[PDB]
Amino acid sequence: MNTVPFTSAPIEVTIGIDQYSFNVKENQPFHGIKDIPIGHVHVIHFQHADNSSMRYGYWFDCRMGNFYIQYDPKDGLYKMMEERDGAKFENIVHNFKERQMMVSYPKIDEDDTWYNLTEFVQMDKIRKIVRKDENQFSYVDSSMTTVQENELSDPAHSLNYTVINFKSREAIRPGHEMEDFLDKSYYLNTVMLQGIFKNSSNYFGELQFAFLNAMFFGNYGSSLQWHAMIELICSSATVPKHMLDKLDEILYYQIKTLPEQYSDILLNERVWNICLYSSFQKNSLHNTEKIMENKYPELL
Amino acid sequence: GAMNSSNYAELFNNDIKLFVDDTNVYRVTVHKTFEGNVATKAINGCIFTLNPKTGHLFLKIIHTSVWAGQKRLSQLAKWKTAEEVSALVRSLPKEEQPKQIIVTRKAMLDPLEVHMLDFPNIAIRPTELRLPFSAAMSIDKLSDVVMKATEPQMVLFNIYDDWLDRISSYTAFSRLTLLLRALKTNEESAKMILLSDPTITIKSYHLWPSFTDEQWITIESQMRDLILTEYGRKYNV
Repeated sequence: MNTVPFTSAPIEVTIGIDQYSFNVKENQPFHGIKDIPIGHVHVIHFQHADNSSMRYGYWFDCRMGNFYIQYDPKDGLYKMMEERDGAKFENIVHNFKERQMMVSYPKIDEDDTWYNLTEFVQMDKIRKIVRKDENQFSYVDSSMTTVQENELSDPAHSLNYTVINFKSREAIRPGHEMEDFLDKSYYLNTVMLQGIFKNSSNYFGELQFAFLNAMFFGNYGSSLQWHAMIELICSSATVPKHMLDKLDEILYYQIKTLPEQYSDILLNERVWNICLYSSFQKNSLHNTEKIMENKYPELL
Repeated sequence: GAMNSSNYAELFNNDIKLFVDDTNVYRVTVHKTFEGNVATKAINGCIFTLNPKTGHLFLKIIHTSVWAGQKRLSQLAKWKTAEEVSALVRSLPKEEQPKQIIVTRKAMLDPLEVHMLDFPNIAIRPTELRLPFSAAMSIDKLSDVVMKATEPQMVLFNIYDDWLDRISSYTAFSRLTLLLRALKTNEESAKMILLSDPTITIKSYHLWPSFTDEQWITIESQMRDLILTEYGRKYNV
């Protein structure tokens, strides 16, 4: 179990850790989150009491170093930072625990939710989507645009998701125009899986990462990317059996976890109705179809 | 964006553009089988691809053999239209390739877009106009060459005959679309009107009769009258 101390909490903010969150008052003596499960990525995020726009946060993995949060009054936000002095860091963490100024990451033992939502998310892959190689953790916010969004303006701050485009030369083999547009299996399996992602786990990892950024930050281009990578699978007639079964599990826990009040902007009606009901794989997402029908029958 | 009443004169500027109509590509007769089931028989069709400014018509005839052994023919028809239009563009010298292709039915957008991926600077547009080009097979000479064809075949025509020697492309297109609208709404009357007078003939190299200017005015008035009557009949107005 690992710990992310906070130097102080100078401004009123709502802090999230993974799917949990806490209200912290201006200069409340809050000094960190302990008992963070080792073995998964995590995300700490913020929403200031005074600006319910720009949700922001940091992806990290505690095996990669000792990380902590500090409010910067110049840039006006909570910043993640690494402590290189391991002794000095255990020292802070112990004193803050001794004084019990830390919240405990509130995992129910029965609950596999976070694992289910991050099964395939690797910290190394995140740092290739969010390129800032001097830090071991990754900053994301509501407003960051994707590389594909940009093509249709600042690259240092872009989400470098894999570009998927159903009407591109990449996607369509000359001479198989109709075949390949109607049946995306060659784009999925040859171009994306074997070519770019190399295997299904990296593909699933980007898909889950994109979902999480749409959920926690309302990042629109991430939503766009989640739905594209769903649609590519569902619009392919030939998909490995293990991927369909895993996809059905992946989506189930994503739909289960989504705030009910947000299904209007996070769920693209066309894509879901096509995936669940018209696509090649209409019959291969039984769990995802059952939770969608019982929880959001309006969108359908 | 979409072509509509507002941006109509764009059709006659000097940017090359083609209309593509696929309504007569996949053509069938429906009949009863010996066991009493229904079946279709395909007949020959055509892609109507037309430069509205110059009158040049690129009539690609679709021979019934194209369908042999294929399923979902109405969907395939759309892609074969897009294949053939894309081939036509490739076959034209660069300076002759269109800058825009306007499809008359929105279902052609995706097929044509996908087939023109090699031509990203050719814009593929839909239209809100209700153009009557489906009546193209009401023009005797076009129907004849389509139905006689024994193999795929591209036949070129000028759909305005020599009208442009005396009238603008705007006026020529308005005449074309009036004539075709009439033929669509009531072929028999429309055809009667065009041929009632045996002394006004069709040039071997033309599609329509060699009306004088004054006679075109009478013709057009008669077609307008035809169209209005049929409306009242349709809607009991």
